[PDB]
Amino acid sequence: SDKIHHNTASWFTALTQHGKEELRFPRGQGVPINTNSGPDDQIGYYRRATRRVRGGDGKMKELSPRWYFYYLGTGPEASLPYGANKEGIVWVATEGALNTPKDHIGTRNPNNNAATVLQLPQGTTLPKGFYA
Repeated sequence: SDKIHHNTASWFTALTQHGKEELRFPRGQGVPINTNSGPDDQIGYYRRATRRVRGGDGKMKELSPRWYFYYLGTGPEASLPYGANKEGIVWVATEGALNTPKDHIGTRNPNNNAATVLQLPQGTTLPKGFYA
């Protein structure tokens, strides 16, 4: 009830990390646009996922990391409190978001719903190697 004042999948498409800089955002930035949610809901984390696949040459390749957004209290780190330190997790919250789990939003079932394209408010800062 406190507000911030500065199978299963993400609801959104990923942000691909094309360079050496890791994902992070200035406080107050980074929550994807979602017209179906309200100001209380605007809080969560990005989680890094890195995939591997064998190339045409038969050698195992590692692809560029992909960062996926999950609302607070949902997803692989559903039990983590806002701001908790964990490798591959970076927290974001819009001013005025409610520090409560987003049970009413949950996660996407890819069998039933396509991902929403991840879009950020105009003017959001990104590290080098990221494009939204």
